[PDB]
Amino acid sequence: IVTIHQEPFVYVKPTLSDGTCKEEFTVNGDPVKKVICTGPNDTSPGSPRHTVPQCCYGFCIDLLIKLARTMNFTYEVHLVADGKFGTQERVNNSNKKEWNGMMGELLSGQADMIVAPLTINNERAQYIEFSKPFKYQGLTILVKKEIPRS
Amino acid sequence: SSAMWFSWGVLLNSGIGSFSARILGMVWAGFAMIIVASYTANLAAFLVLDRPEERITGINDPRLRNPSDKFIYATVKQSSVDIYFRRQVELSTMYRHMEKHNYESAAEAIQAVRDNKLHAFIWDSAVLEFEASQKCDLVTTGELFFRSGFGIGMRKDSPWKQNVSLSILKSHENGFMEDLDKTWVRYQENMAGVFMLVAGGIVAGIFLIFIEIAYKRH
Amino acid sequence: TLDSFMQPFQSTLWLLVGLSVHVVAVMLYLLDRFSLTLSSAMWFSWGVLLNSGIGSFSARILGMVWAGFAMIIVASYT
Amino acid sequence: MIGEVVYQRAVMAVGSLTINEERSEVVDFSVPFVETGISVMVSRSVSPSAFLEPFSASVWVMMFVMLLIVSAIAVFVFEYFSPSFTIGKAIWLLWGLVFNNSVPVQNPTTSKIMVSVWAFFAVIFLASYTANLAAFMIQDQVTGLSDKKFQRPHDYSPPFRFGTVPNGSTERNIRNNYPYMHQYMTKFNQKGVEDALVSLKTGKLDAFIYDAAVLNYKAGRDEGCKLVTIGSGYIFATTGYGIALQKGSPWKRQIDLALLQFVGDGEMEELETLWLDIDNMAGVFYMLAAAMALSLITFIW
Amino acid sequence: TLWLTGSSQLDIDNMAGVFYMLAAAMALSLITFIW
Amino acid sequence: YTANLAAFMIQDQVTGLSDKKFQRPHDYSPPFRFGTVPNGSTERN
Ligand SMILES: *[C@@H]1O[C@H](CO)[C@@H](O)[C@H](O)[C@H]1NC(C)=O
Ligand SMILES: *[C@@H]1O[C@H](CO)[C@@H](O)[C@H](O)[C@H]1NC(C)=O
Repeated sequence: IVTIHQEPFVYVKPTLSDGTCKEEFTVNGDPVKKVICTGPNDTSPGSPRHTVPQCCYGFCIDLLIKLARTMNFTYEVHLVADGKFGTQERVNNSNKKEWNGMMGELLSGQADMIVAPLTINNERAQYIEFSKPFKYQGLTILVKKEIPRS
Repeated sequence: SSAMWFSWGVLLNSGIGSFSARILGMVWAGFAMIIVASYTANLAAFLVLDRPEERITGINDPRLRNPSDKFIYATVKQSSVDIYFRRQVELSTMYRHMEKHNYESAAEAIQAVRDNKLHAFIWDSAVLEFEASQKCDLVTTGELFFRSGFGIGMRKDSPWKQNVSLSILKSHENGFMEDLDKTWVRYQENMAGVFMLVAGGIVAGIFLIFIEIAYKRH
Repeated sequence: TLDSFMQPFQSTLWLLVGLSVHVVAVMLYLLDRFSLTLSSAMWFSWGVLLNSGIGSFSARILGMVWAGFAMIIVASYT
Repeated sequence: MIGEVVYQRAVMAVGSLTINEERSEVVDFSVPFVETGISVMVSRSVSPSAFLEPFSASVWVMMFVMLLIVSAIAVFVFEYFSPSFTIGKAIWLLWGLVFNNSVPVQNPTTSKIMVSVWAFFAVIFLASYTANLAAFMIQDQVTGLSDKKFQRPHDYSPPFRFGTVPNGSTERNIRNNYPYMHQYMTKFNQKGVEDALVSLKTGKLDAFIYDAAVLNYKAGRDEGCKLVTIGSGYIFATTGYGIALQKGSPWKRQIDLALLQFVGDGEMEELETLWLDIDNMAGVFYMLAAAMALSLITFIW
Repeated sequence: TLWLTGSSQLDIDNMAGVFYMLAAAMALSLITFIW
Repeated sequence: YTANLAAFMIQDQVTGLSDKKFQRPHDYSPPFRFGTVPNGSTERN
C-alpha cells in the first residue's frame, strides 16, 4: 500500500527509540490503530532522502485495516518518495507523457494498491481502475479568517 | 463655570446643571436633541457594515477570474485540481499566476496561508473544512465545484476490484464510514477595552479631581 | 410600514409591563407604609420612562429599581 | 429495472437508481455522477435574546458587575467626601447616568465632565447594541438518526410518525440497520412521494425519509420553503446514482471515462442548476426578579 | 456574462445646521432683550 | 426621525452631451477638457 501525507486522512509522526510511537485514545476511549510506515525524512527536493520508519494513522489506515480484515489481506503501508500525488507533467523531450509520484509508483509495479484522499479523474481512470468512492466531496477555497471585530 | 457645565450636561445627558436666557435654553435643548438623535442614527448606520472583504461565493467571482498582484492564489502542485483547471480552457490568465505559487505539500500551503503569504488556496473541501474546524483562523469559501469522490486506486490486473467495491458498499451500509467521519473529521476586545478604560478613568478621576480641589481650596 | 406601533405579535407584553409598574408601585407604597396614595408612583414611572422632568425605603427603591425598569423599557423600544 | 437488466431485456439503465450492496452484486454500475443518500425532511419555521449573554458579552459576568463595583466605589468616595444615607443615595448618581431618561440626578468640578463622558459611553453602547440587533435578524432538530426520537418514536405522548416509499433502497437500509424501526415504519408507508410530501405539508407526518436528491429537490420546490432537510452534513450513508449495466458488458469501460470527462469539464454543475417576543418577556421576568432582589436589599438596608 | 463582467457621518450639513441654530438663538435673544 | 435618517442614508455632472460644457467650455471658469480617438466613428459623427 502507498499513501500520501495528508493530515485529515493520514497523520504522520516520527517513531521513538524503540521503533514505535505513543499509544493514544479517542474521546470515547477506543484505541487508536497505528501501523509501522516507511517514508522519506524530507519531502523537499535536493535533500538527503532517507527511508526512516514512521507511524501513519487516520481515516485511510482505518479503511485499509477494515478492508484487510474483511478480505484476509496482509497489507504493507508505504509513503510516496516524491511526496506528491503525481500526474502527467512535461519534462525534457516534452513530447512524452510519464506518470510520477504515487500514480507513477503504482504504474511502475512498485505499489499494489492506493488508499489515499485521491479524487476520481478521467486521466486517472484511463490507466488506473478505481472502486466505488467511499467519500463524496468537492473543492472549496481556503482564505485567512480574521476574528470578527467591531 | 456653571453655564458650561449645564451646556455639557445638555450635550452629554447626565443631569449636570431672564427671557433671553430662557429662549436660548429652549433653542439649545431643541438643537441638542436633534443632534443626539442624528448622531445615534449615523452611528447605527456606520456599525452595520462589512469591514472584512466579502466571502468568495465560488469560481464565478470576477476577483478570482481576473488575476492581480494584490490578491495571489494558487494550488499546491500538479494534483487533481491542476488537471481539472487544465481540462477547462477558460482561466488561463489566472493559470499563469497560479503556476508561479506552487508548494511542495498541501500542509505547507496551508501553513503559508495561515501566515498570510497566500490570499487564497484551492484544495479539496474535506481537508479545508477539517482545517477550518481545527484551526479557527482559517475559513472555507465557495459552495461546490469539481465534485468527485475518493476511490481506492488499484491496477487493472487486480482481481479483487469487485470485492473491494462490495466491501466499501457494505461498510457504507453498516455506518462504518459515518463512525470514522465522526471520530476523525467531526471535531469541535474593543467592546471590553472601552468599558474597562472608561471605568478605570472614572474611578481614578473621582478621587484625583476631589483631592486636587481640596488642595486648591486649602 | 411602521404601523405596528403597539405590537407585531403577542401584544400581552404591553399589559405585562403595566402589571410590572403596578406591582412595583404597590411595593413602593408598602415600603412607604413601613417607613403618594394612588397615582404618584405611576406618574413618576411615566416621567422617568417618558422624560418630562417629573421627580426611607420607598425613596431608596424609587431611586434604584425605577432606573433599571426605564433602561430596560428604552432598550426594548430601541 | 434491475430485474429488467438482469434478464437481458436491456443493456443500460439510467433511472435515478441508487447504488446498493445487493445491487452491485448482480449488475455492474459505473462511476457515480451525482451525490445522493438518505435524508430526512422536517418542517421549517427576533428569536435570539437581545441585550443579554447570547446577544453580546458571552462571559456575561464582568460587564454586569461593572455597574455594581463602580456604584460601590461611588458610595465609598461619597462617604469619603465628608471633609442622609450615603449607601442608599450615591447609587442613584451612577444609576442616573447609565441611561438618558433619569430625572432624579443631583450632581452639585471636572467630575461633572467625567459623568458626562460616562453617559456618552453608555449612550454609545446603547446605540451599538441597537445597531447590532438591527443586523442580528438574519436566520433542524433531528440532527441525524442517532436522536432518541428515531429510536423511541413512542417515548413522547404524541407518537412520532415517519414515512417511506416501498419498492426502494431506503426500506432496505432501515431493514438492514434498524429492524425494529423498519417494522414500526412499515405501518406508515406511502404509495408515492407526492402523498408523503402533502401529508408532511399538512402536518400528518412529522418527518419523511427518502432519497437525498429527491428530498432536496422537493424542499427547493416547496411553496414558501416550509419544508427543509436535516441541516447539512447530517446525511446518512452517501452514495451515487450511476448507470446500471449487465456484468461483463464492454460498454462500461468507456462509459466511466465519458462520465468523468463530463464531470471534469463542468458539464454537471450547469445541469444541476438547470434541473435543481420571547426576548422581551424574558427581560420583563428578569426585571421583576431584579426588582424583588432590590426590594429585599432595601429592606435589609 | 463572461466577456463583459465587472456608513454615513455628520457632514457639513450638521455644521450648517449648528450655524443656523446659533444665529436663530442669538436673534431671538436680541429680540427678547429689546422687548 | 431616527428611522427616517437611517433609511435615507442608503444612497454624474454632465448629464449627457446636451450640457453647456461640451457646447462652449469657455463659458465656465474651469478649463473643461474632452478628447476622443481620431480615425474612428466618433469624429465622423
Ligand atoms: C472475492 O470474494 C469472493 C467471495 O465471494 C472470493 O471467493 C474470491 O476469492 C475473492 N477474490 C479475491 C481476488 O480476493
Ligand atoms: C411495492 O410498493 C407497493 C406500494 O407502493 C406495495 O403495495 C407492494 O407490495 C410493493 N411490492 C412488493 C413486491 O412488495
